[PDB]
Amino acid sequence: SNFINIHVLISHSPSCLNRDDMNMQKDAIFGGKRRVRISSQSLKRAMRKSGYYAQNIGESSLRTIHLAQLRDVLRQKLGERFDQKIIDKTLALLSGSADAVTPWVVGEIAWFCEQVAKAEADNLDDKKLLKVLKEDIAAIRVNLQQGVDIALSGRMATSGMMTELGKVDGAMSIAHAITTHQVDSDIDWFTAVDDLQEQGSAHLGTQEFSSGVFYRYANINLAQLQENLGGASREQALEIATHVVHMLATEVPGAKQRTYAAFNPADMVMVNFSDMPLSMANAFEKAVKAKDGFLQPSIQAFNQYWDRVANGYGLNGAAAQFSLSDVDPITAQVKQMPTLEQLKSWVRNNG
Amino acid sequence: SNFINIHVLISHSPSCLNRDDMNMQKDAIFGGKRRVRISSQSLKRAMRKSGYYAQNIGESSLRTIHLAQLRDVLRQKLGERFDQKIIDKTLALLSGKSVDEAEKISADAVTPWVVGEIAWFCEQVAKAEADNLDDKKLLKVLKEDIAAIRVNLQQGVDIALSGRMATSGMMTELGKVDGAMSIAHAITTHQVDSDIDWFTAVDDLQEQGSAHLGTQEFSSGVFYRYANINLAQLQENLGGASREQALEIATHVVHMLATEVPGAKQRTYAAFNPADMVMVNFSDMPLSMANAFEKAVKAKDGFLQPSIQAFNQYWDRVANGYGLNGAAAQFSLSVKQMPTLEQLKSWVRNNG
Amino acid sequence: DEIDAMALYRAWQQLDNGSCAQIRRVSEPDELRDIPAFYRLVQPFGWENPRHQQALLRMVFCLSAGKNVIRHQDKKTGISLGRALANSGRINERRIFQLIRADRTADMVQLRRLLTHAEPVLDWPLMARMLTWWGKRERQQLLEDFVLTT
Amino acid sequence: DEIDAMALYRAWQQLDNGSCAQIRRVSEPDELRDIPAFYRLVQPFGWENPRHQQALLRMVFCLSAGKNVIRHQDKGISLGRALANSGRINERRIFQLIRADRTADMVQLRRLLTHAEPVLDWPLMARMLTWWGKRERQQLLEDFVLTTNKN
Amino acid sequence: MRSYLILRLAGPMQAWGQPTFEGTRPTGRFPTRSGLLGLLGACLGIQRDDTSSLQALSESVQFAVRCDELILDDRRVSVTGLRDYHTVLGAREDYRGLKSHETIQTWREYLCDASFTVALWLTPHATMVISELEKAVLKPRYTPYLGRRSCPLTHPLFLGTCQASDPQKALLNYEPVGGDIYSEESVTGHHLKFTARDEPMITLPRQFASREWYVIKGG
DNA sequence: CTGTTGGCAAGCCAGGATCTGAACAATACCGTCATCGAGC
DNA sequence: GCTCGATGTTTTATTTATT
Repeated sequence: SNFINIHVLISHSPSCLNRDDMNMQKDAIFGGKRRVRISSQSLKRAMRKSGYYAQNIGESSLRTIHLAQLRDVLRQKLGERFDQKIIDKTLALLSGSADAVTPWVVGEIAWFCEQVAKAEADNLDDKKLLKVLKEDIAAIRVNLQQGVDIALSGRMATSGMMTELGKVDGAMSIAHAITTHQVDSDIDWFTAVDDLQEQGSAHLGTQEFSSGVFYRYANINLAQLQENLGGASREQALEIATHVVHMLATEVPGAKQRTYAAFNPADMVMVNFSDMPLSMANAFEKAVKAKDGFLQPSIQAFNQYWDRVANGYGLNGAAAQFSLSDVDPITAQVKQMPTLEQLKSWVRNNG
Repeated sequence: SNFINIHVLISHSPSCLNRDDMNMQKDAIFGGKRRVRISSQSLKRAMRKSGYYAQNIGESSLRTIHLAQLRDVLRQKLGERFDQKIIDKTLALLSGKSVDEAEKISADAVTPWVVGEIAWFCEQVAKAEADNLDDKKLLKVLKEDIAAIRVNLQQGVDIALSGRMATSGMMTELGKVDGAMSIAHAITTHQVDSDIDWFTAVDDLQEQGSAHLGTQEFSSGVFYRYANINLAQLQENLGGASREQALEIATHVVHMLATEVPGAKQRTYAAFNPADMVMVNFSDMPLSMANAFEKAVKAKDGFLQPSIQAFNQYWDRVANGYGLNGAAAQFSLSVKQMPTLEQLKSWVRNNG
Repeated sequence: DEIDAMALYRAWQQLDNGSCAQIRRVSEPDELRDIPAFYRLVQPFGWENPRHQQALLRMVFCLSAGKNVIRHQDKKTGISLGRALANSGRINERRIFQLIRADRTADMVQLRRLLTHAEPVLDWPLMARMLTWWGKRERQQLLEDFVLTT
Repeated sequence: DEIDAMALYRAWQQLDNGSCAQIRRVSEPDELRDIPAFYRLVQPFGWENPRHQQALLRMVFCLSAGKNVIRHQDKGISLGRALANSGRINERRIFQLIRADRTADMVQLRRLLTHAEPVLDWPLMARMLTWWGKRERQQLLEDFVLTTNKN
Repeated sequence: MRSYLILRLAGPMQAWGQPTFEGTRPTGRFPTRSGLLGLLGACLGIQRDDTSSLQALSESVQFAVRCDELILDDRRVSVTGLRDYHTVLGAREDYRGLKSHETIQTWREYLCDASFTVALWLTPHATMVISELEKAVLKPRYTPYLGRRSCPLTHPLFLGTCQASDPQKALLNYEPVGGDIYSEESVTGHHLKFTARDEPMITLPRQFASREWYVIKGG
């Protein structure tokens, strides 16, 4: 299959992990009922800026892209629109035996080739060209040393990219996190006591906060990941996928965490392969009612939903489920995992 | 490891340690059930104002919005070290507010101040105007080295642990501190239906009946305190302290989190209970155990035993599942077995 | 389908001294399940049907405040409970806050205490509807009526 | 993990006259732990499991009022509705049951059964005897008072 | 009768655009023509610079959208709207270089409890065949989503295939029936029209020309 | 080896009043337009 | 390559109910 589906159930203690311009908890109406929400961008940032990400994705081995090795395939690809003089001049001034090439690299380099061609036509060179294109070159260089970050998460907010081909979507897609149950949020009426004020406090306020059993969903386009890694292998893509699983299972937005401290890990992590990526959010369309907590009924509802619809929805294919609870499991079609690591290794070996 | 995780299970006899706008107990919905709550700000202020904190860590910062009263205080304290003018201008530079002789001068918001930090600052201001250096360039120069100012935060550790922001004045650029620690609201491990006390106030000049009839919410509870110290950040916020100093501070935080209880209604409910269970754990990234109590602890010869048991079970589930192997010591009383809190504290002092 | 609240009111009103005395000394709504006189009171008003059970527990508690504490007075909507509590002029606003913020069973105790203090004149079937539902909306409405009236 | 009530009812109704005669002879439920025929009866119903065994003590003690006393019907009629339907019991006696302490409650229940000879749904009553506690006493009184007052 | 390809666009949140050049990113009630062309274009492996096959898809396919009310436990659930306060840290200050703003703001609208059923057919001079479109929606190359990448699908894109006279009958074959149908092809007893500006000007990247749906109400 | 049956289970009457239900002080700030040319 | 500062423009709609 081409897609990796990652499903996570994770329970948070009383906190406020994502708010709006009125400092109110982000929410969403699902199944006619209010669910507390953690926005996709907040979750994905929580991943992308994390230390784990920086160590395993940021400092990856396929990180650096060498323009040297890319000379030939570039030479043909752009060879139809540009001639080898301009191509090699461009490549050499940028840098100062590869099979395929990442599309955004081809695009940006092609733009640079347009620029140097138009630079030769007008009759110009030297520090003139190298001052007009100083910032641009700096940009493309910094990006050329961040290939895995760009392949997985997409180009940064301020990238320097200049072509339609340089609009790099991430390989991973992260849905908004929503609670599996209805939530009426709590209010914290707080005071700020002045050490110089005898009567009363110096400030008064309220803070909205709530517990919640969240359902995170994310999927990974393997093909696109390989292709954006310069034609890497399925296995390397599966390593990256392993990392994504880990982060989606452990990483939590730092919003309001200094004071509410909801540092909780996932109680359930499932991964399955498919040709069509699907969210199991409809397992909670009818809001989960609490029976000795919201966690167990949530996992149970997830399992029952999968058992009901997985066959018809064409979700046949490799599927593993790491879990901390002892709730009745899924169909036997899903391979049970006792540690997260065994699940990640299950992912490494193509399922 | 960079993170010190402090877990506390503490039982309180009937009391009311934290209430809201309508004098009712603070609570929180967890796992579909109501838990009594002690807010984190209450815990932090209870700690920073404690005798233990005063004896072992130092002076708590001075949090205020009243800049005039502050002006007067600083004048009274930094008077024999600086001339009044310099003190005034320094306050006026840090706050962004004009400090004259007004009866009432108000800052942008309640802000924590460290007297020593202010002293250092007005040293800098003195040496600034003496060298004919205007205020903007002074801001640049001071912006070039923030560690010193953070050693001035060594004189106000609660700001190094809990943080500080300012929206106006040079503080905006220089006093921006991200808290080192991190702490959760204390919630009970079980469902609570709070009791109500129907009381009367008897008048000694009124033979017939009472002079006041009223109600007061209260309850018993087995609270779960959690607090991890970030450590590298504690070193940064203290101006570049050693890991030993940060570890010792963390130790004091363990002792306080284990023993300190807000004074709310304690002169009439007196729930002076120490923690029955305390556990400290070193880890690469923070880990809270609140999901041990997501399913509310059902009573069984008390709420405390099943709470501790549930805590241990979930701890093992998490450690086995995520393969966590950071050093850990538990002190129990009902991973380590700590006959005494002191052994656990020394164990923490010694990097685990 | 809907509980005849006035019939329950008159029923409670012409109840013998004994049965009444037995229902009155209850200290929380659920305890009314221990009193036979209660069942004999609410049986003709649909008690053997659960929804009615909860509603009737609330109603009969509020009535159990006493025979002469809730004065029904016909419509000229009709005097709502909040309005009545304010009209008494005996009840502090803070107590109304503490009432509408309270949780299950506690809310009914506090309400009965308020009723005992105010001795409100109100449209009883109206308050009966309120007690039937008693969601968060109803409690907020209680508070806001009380405020607007003062 | 529940005791098959109907199976126990059938087991009692089919039991030899001698053994059941030996069982009826007991004066209070604990004494049943001294009769062999008792164990011989409640053995295929998990007497080995303690909770089950207290439950079984009560159930058998009620079944030992007679053998034709409790006419098991089938939808269901509760114990309260049944004792009320007999018309032979006055409310004060029901109170004298639900207020009685340990063991004595069972005796009073036995006498009430002998007296009323109720037609009821046995498994329901069995469930009641299993969780014999404040809720079942309460619902007993509820059913009795309601059924009585309807007549 | 012609061959139709029936699709399903369900998920907790969706986003179907309206004209904008601002931080506000608005949503329509039902899927936009350009949004659908983009969904299909994502199922196929079409890059953003491949204007050729982009235009081929645009000139091969026409749509018909039906709005499906969510029924839950016999109770109807109406489509709600959602406003997302979406900030961006370190956002590009200009279209080149590396200078950036500390924080910038956006406001993005989503549809909640929304689900649609799309009927798809071929123009008289189309290039592709519904077979390969079926293969595409069964095994997409790029990740398909409902407007925005943060909007996953909870039901498989493929719902079915059938033959029929008009899109209304084709859609009649698939529950839940009764939703309002907005089609690019007229239908006899119906004359309403829904103007919109979602016909993607392709030769002019990211631009939009005017067009009109044929509105056909449900019973 | 063998363990029983009938007949019977109550009524009267009674549940209170007095009087009381608080006050004060305090609810923040920043940024998320742009222009130009100058000084640095 | 900037930070500086003065500057193009313009706002107001109320005021007692009852699922």
